[PDB]
Amino acid sequence: LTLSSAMWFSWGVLLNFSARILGMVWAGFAM
Amino acid sequence: SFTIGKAIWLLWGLVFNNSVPVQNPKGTTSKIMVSVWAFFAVIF
Repeated sequence: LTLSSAMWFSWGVLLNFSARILGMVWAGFAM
Repeated sequence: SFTIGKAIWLLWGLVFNNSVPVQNPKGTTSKIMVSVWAFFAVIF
């Protein structure tokens, strides 16, 4: 469920190893 | 799977987004329900 892990992370970022860099920049976009 | 009666301690706690370790939802229904609840809490 790694795709489900990415979904459950991504839908929880905006709602509250370069993929982690895209996640932290997307958290900046979220805020 | 310890979400028997302690759902209140996560539910009203995530209204305020207090960064407090309460419970990690292991069910997909609970995660979708939290995605409804916290998004309502943001506009609230």
